[PDB]
Amino acid sequence: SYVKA
Repeated sequence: SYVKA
């Protein structure tokens, strides 16, 4: 869901 990169 979140763009953790």
